[PDB]
Amino acid sequence: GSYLVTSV
Amino acid sequence: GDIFEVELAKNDNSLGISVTGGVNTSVRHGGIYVKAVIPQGAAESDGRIHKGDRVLAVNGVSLEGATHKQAVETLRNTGQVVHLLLEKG
Repeated sequence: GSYLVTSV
Repeated sequence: GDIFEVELAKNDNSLGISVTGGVNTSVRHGGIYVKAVIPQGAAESDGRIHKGDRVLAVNGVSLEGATHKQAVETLRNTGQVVHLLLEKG
């Protein structure tokens, strides 16, 4: 449904 | 399924990838996953890291059971040559 994407 | 290791030299504080997941997210079954590889990340890994790879470990730190914040903190708090253990998507 909803998810977080994090650049590293 | 295949397990493989990559070595990525960080520039501008960056591995050049982005990640999703964590034991408390809805992504797959709680693991940490490579979502994108930008050209800097492709260069650092000589083409060996790919969207959909699961990140099992960062240097000596296993990511088993990690929350999203734990995985991001672990990925961020290292430098120079970073070792990642990966599983093919």
